[PDB]
Amino acid sequence: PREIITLQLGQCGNQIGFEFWKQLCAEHGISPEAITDRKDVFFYQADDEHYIPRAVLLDLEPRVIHSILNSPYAKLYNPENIYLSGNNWASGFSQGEKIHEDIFDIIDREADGSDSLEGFVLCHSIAGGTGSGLGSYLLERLNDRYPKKLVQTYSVFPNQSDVVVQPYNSLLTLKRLTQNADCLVVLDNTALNRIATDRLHIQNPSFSQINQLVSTIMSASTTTLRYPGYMNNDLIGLIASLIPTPRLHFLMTGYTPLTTDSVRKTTVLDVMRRLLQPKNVMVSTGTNHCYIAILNIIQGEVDPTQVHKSLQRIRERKLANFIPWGPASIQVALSRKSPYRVSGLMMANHTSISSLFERTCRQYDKLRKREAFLEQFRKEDMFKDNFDEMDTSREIVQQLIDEYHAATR
Ligand SMILES: Nc1nc2c(ncn2[C@@H]2O[C@H](COP(=O)(O)OP(=O)(O)OP(=O)(O)O)[C@@H](O)[C@H]2O)c(=O)[nH]1
Ligand SMILES: [Mg+2]
Repeated sequence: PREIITLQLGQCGNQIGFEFWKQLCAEHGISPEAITDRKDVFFYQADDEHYIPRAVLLDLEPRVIHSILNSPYAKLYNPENIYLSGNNWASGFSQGEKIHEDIFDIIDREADGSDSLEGFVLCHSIAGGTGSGLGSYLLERLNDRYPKKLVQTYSVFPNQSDVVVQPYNSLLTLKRLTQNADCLVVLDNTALNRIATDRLHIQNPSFSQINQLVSTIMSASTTTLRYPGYMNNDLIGLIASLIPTPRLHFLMTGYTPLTTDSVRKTTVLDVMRRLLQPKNVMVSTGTNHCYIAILNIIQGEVDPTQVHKSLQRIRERKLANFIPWGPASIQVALSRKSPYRVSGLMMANHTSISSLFERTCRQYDKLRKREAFLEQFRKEDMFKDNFDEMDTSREIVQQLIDEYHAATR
């Protein structure tokens, strides 16, 4: 009975968000407006026996939000939750301070509506301006206006440019994602593509097509909260299981049934089996590294006897290389689906996730060791360098994540 409020920022933020609410709606049998599962967690009971999502659509430009509003779901969202006011993280981190008040009026209100709020989900992108700039700002404010309230995020990492400063905004955000966020579901645009392109066969994969994937995961990873059971009914119940120590709290995901249309047999076996095949992992990396915990959420019929049998085959084929300094264990979670074949979702805190952070700095340093485009960011309270404060921090994240693969740990 724990509520979750969702903050959607920037195009990226608000587009994976649109899809997100399109997906959950389908499941809970809600129409683009209104109507045993737990809807409360993500929805609110309208003053007309109808439904509306606990979502805050924030953007610094009208284009994207009006597409949603001039769409089939315009009637779903809570009108007073839609806010509209730069390209730079500085410009984004900026206006937030400017829009602060106007924003929390919507944030604190939904914050009231909830009786037992757990925390916040922030959909957004790391590159870009608003998502990172405004988003980093919120992540700092949220960490004060609500100190106990947990914070998770679905952060979209850029593909592999055409922004020029992605490596800037990105570092400046990864910081606020390291210390001002409890859980960090990492969505790698590169990885999303490969799939869309490969395991789907689309030469020029669009964002709609790409976001269709993200919705699936954004959707699956929250099934145990919406079709609740005895164990795993708190968001903190999931994250806790995936985060032994702080900082190290960046996860990577993956889904099994991705294509086709018949097979001879598809059991939970080849479902857990594939979730470890990196080809299905939505992140890009390039011995040593190992998982720090693994979760698998299977939907539909399963009979927990078969599951023990699947783990064993893994233990002997050594398919999963876990940490050396502790209990190598993967958690399964047999969740339901909505009343409308198997299906599996993996969420892991794996070491090589440091790879993306590394891939970002090298780009940063390079662009930094030339004082590149520093003219636009230094255009508002960047009369020195918070930049350095961030790099160092991010380096810490790469330091512990690697140090995490050492038996010493
Ligand atoms: N998966 C996914 N990635 C996206 C989507 N839209 C943008 N991105 C990525 O996210 C970044 C773009 O953020 P937008 O550019 O979407 O948002 P911020 O709002 O950029 O920009 P400004 O408001 O102009 O400051 C780039 O790294 C894009 O590759 C989307 O719908 N889905
Ligand atoms: Mg934008």
